This record gives sequence, C-alpha cells and structure tokens, in this order.
Amino acid sequence: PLAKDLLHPSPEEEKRKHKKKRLVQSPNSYFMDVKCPGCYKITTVFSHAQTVVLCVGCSTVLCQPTGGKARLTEGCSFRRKQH
Amino acid sequence: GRMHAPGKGLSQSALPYRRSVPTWLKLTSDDVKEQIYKLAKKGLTPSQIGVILRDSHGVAQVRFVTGNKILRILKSKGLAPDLPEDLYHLIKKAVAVRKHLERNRKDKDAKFRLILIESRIHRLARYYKTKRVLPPNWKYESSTASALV
Amino acid sequence: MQSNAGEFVDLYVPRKCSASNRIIGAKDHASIPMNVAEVDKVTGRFNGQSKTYAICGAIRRMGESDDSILRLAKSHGIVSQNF
Amino acid sequence: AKIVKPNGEKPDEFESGISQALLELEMNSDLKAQLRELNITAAKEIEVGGGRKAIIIFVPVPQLKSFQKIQVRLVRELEKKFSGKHVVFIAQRRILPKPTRKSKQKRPRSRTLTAVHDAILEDLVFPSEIVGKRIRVKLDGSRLIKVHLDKAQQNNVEHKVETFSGVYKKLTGKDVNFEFPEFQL
Amino acid sequence: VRMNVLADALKSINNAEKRGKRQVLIRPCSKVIVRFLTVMMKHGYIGEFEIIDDHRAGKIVVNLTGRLNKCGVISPRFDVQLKDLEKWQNNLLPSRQFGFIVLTTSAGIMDHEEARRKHTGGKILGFFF
RNA sequence: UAAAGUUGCUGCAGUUAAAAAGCUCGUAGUUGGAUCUUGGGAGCGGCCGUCCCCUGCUCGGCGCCGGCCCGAAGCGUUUACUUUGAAAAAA
Repeated sequence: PLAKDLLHPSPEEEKRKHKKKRLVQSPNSYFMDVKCPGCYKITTVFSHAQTVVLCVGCSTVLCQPTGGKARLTEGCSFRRKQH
Repeated sequence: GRMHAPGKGLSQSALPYRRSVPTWLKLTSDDVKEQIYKLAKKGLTPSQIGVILRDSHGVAQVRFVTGNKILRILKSKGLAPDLPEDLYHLIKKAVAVRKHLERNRKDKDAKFRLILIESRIHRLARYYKTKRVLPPNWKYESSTASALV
Repeated sequence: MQSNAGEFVDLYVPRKCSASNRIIGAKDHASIPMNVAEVDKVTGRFNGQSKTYAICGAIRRMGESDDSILRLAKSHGIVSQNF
Repeated sequence: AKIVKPNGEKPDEFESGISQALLELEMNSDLKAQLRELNITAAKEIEVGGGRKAIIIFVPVPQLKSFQKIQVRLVRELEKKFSGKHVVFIAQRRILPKPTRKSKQKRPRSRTLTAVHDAILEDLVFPSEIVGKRIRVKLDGSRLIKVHLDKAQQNNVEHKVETFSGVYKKLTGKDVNFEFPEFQL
Repeated sequence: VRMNVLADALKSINNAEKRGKRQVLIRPCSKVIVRFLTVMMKHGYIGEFEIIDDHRAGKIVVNLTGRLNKCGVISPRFDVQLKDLEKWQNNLLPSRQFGFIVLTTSAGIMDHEEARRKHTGGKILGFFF
C-alpha cells in the first residue's frame, strides 16, 4: 500500500504498534484503584508495579511483581483510572 | 546499540505527551518532597525513590508533581551522596567481580567482564570530572575501590 | 519547453502516470491508459464520455496498480467514499 | 482595587470595572478567602470573528496556579455579569529577546519566545488540557498550528474554540485551529 | 550513531520518492530539516508537509508529489564563496536550467539562486532536482 | 603531464579477481541528537515582490521652555563562516 494516511492512523493500528514507534509516543502502562477486602481505603497501584505493594500497616500484600503487568492478590478488585 | 555488548535492545520507558498532574492525585508538591526526604533518610537512591513512589503512591513523575527531579531535591536539602549512585553501582559491581577473581583466577570471562566494568567506570569518571561533580584528582583505584562500598 | 521566443520545441509531450506523477517512456511496454465508463446517474447507462487513467510499468510490476485505480476512481466520485 | 499593574500607570474604567466586578465576587459571594490574596495585572477586549467580543484578563504567574483552582466557577459569574462575551485567563509572562552579538545574566528558557507562546496556549484552555500539536506548513510557506484538545470537558469548552483562535491570533500572530481527536483519548 | 539528522531525513524522502509513496514520516525534526523542506516546497518539489510535536524532537509528515528526481545532503557542510558556487552547481546539478543547491547563509537557509541575488555565500547543506 | 575514476578531496576499490586486523577494550585523532526571535507597523508597482524599524551610558546642532530630538570619540562575549574594504614589486 503506497498511500497510507500517516497523518491519521486508525486507533487499532496505534494500539498494535510498539509504544516508542507510534506516530506520537504513548505508554501501554496505567494506574488503577485497587482495594483489599479487610481494609477500607483504595490504594493507587501501578500496572507494572515491580515491588511488593503493601496496604497501610500491612493489612495484606496487594500486588506481587512479575515480568510485566504485576499480578494482584486473589480478592483484590481494580478500576483503571484516566484523565 | 549497547556500549560493551552486541545487543541492540529497544527497552526504555515512554513518558506520555501530557506533562500535567492527573485529576485523581491530590498529593501536594510539599507532601511528595516530605515523602522523598522520608525515603532518602531510610537509605534509598533516586532510582529506588522514583520506583517506591510511582508503585504505591500513584505519582507518574516527581518532575510533573514538583518543579524538579529527585536527585536535585535530595541535593537542595543535602541528602544526595558524595559520588553519584550510577557510578556507585558500577564501582560496587567491579569490587564484587574483583572479589570473585581473588579465588577464581581461571575465570577468563569474569576477567573480560571486569575490563568492561573498569572501562565503564573510567568513562563516567571522566564525564563527572568535566561536569565538576567529582574532584579532578579523583581516580578509580582498584586497591581503594574495595574501601568504597 | 519554450525557447527564448516561446516556440514549443520538443517533438512530443510524454504522458505521466496518474498514481506516481512519473513520466512514461517511449518503450515502457507495461503501461496502461485505462478508460472508466461514466453513468447518467438517474438511468445507469454508458454516456459516451470517459475518465482516462495512465499507469507506468513500474507500479504495475510493484503490484500497486489496482489500489492506485481504486484511489483515482474514489477521487473522481466513481467509487463510494464509504467503500 | 485588585487591578495591580507592574508599571506606575492607571488603567481605563474598563479594567478597573472588571476589578470592581471581582471585588463584588469577593465581598458578596462564597469564594472570598480564595480571592483576597489573588490579584489581577491587566485586561483587554478584542473583536473576535462574527458579531462576538472576546474579553482577556491577564494574571501574575506565581498566583496563576491559585487562579487555576478557581477558574471555571469564576468564569460562570463573569459569563452572567457580561452577557454576550467569552472570558479567558492568560498569565502575563515577561519575555526576553535573543541575546545578539551586539548586546547581564543567562536568558532563562522559561522567559523565551516559544515556552511563553506554548504556556499562553496551555492557559487559554484550563478545562481542556492539550493532547497534541500538528503544525501544517501550507504551500505559500505560512504555518497553521492545530491544537488537539481532550474529549473530557469537550462540550464545556467547544463554543469558546471560535474565540480561542482569535485570542491567540492577537498576542502571537499565529493562525491556530482547535480540533477534538476521538480515537486515542 | 545518528550524527547528521538532515542527512537521515533527505535520504528517507529520497527512498520514499523512488518507491512512489504519496507521503513519508521523517522521525527526528530539526529546524534545518523544516527550512530545507520549505525551500523544496517554494519550488514545488514537495506538497504541504506538517510537523508532529511530541514533547521531544518532533516528527514531520511530508506530502510527496512525483516531481523530486533526487534530494541529497553534502557532508561535511563545506563553506562556499560566490566564486565557488558555479563549480558546485556544475558538478552537483544535472542542468543549468533547473535544480538547486540549498546552503545556510547569514541571511538564512536558501537556494544558490537567492544566494547570488543577496550577494551572500555560506555553508552547503545539500541539493535537490 | 594528460590519458590514470590504474593513488580516487572531487572520485576508486576490499564475499569470490589484490584486499576487513582472530576478537574485544581503549588514550590521543576524527565525527557527534533535538531545543533559546517571532509576529508585525509604514510606503511604492501591478493578493504578491523590493525597501525603512523592533540595547543603553563626555562634547556638540534643526532647536525648544536642567530635560528631550539628532550627530561625533569611547564602552559594549569569544571565534569559525560569509561579504566588503585596506594593503600586497615588476616580468
């Protein structure tokens, strides 16, 4: 295909492409409102956490570090937040 | 590509276009700076401070919340260590390899990887001397490199 | 191709590919001037007037000749903008 | 009044009348404690395209962030006090010329032409933050900046787009269009 | 590493023209890249391009026509007096009828023909025909 | 000397014709990312093209009731670059 609209790519194409290689450089990570069932409050966890995220006074461990997107403990709900 | 490896990796972070603080984050610049001072005094590095912050305190960048970056915040109060933390970790790695070579004289690949870490230290050493954050009469001395943890 | 007086001096004005704007040599034997028939929009019949698109051999062996005619017909109101 | 010019010169009754209007919003309305400390430098009225007028109120830079917390609510009161006018807030940013061969300290990049022109553009739109700049260079050489604004606070700010073009056109001389990209965020 | 940014950009739009692409992305945006392109645009060789600001070095998308035969850089930026400019346009342009040699002068980045008018030599950036 | 693009700055070669160090580090050498003045005010010709402008602080002359308008010497980042000027024996 000769005539590609490089000005205006479809969102499907930029969601596919590497974060650095997009028309405008955009991260694939995000922050998320995470809450454990014991404690009241909601901690903001980073998707690719890479640390053992504890709640206040260690009510429980929330997020265990992995290769990429860090796994949340079984019983901990999350909502990804945007602006 | 990499400095002392044939690797040609494209693994860096990608900051978002918008430099604005988000809606959800209510933390004042002072509160973040007071938390940075609480983390730095606990025996932590600007690399580690930035991680511990952006994991469990929902802070994208310190430079976006505050006006300034983390080593500059430690420096302005007087908590930043004498020699930079990236040159610290290279010297620390070099000491650990040169400690490994005290028993394993046959390990020619460790000796080769030492000459690479040596070369990276001398290369930062000369950089930090041009930017005047190291004194010019400083030297990576393998005798007194073990003296510096 | 005027001289100083204004006389058109070269012996023929060569065609030029409608896709790439690259001139078509006297011996580019893979060229194609394709005539697309027009329509009386109420009836749907051949008028007698037709649109003429030229393509150089280079694009034809490149395999981009169909997508070029597709854009040229869409950019002529023949093919639907929707498509 | 709250009209505090840096020079030793008086305003017109226009700018003092705006400072009177913000003294009325201090003394009468609820937002009094968050307007005592807040002060205003200058203001202007410009003819924007069509049969509309655009009113622009300049602000000191260090108090601008305190004005950012009280922007849209205070715009509402000025939107119902001046009937058929769009009110917008720019920080009066001091600008230094390029140090030439002919012509003292280092010129800070905050006080430069581009940083101020981009900070003015950032502050024209408080409810919407800028999501992408696309500078078209047209066939005659003349530029056209295309600011892509957020889908959040679209309807709140979309009517002021026709104003914003004219307000930026006056201060910089840069013909700017504003769009709303749908597909990223 | 990347050293001449203008070089990368000109070769990139050259390789895009040769293939017959209608528009090309040139990844690092300089000031010198925009000036070169505006000079090519004013002589009709390219269409209306546009720069893409990420809060870094920007990108440019250029709308290519099929008019640009070649677009080249000269590295290093040799320093050209008015006397020498004829000997550069003799060995770097196809004809004396068309083709241009863009050079950064004190006046600004412009073609050899405007450099002759203004009576100002400067450093050669590249050429296009 | 040209021919010799068979010494290659212009301008050559190095998979197999002669040719890339066994490999890596490395000091001189060489080359080094983006980014810091722009929009205008004024006139002529038939929207466009050329022209005028975007630093201050001793003595004077278009003068005015110590100041302002104007000129002169001096102070005003460093080069490289380019343009002009001075100067440089003839043959």
